[PDB]
Amino acid sequence: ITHMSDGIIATDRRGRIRIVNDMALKMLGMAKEDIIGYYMLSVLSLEDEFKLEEINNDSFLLDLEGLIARVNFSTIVQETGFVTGYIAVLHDVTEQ
Ligand SMILES: [Zn+2]
Repeated sequence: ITHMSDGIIATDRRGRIRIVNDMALKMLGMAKEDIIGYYMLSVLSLEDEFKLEEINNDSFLLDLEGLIARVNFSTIVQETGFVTGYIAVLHDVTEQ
């Protein structure tokens, strides 16, 4: 489940970030101009212990000062079945 206060990142099929909201920028402590175009998993420092193909029901703890945040992933799929992209949802751990 997603909330209004969550960070959101969306990518193309190759995992490059195309959309990121201001809350995600706040949580990551980055500027948009330094995020767009780059690989999501790399931006999140999950580069090794995870890859796109594998996106699962599990939430994960993200290193962030700042916070920790918990993140869950999903795929963007067409009717043809084809995965056209990916979404990360970043939750403040003290959400509630
Ligand atoms: Zn949330």
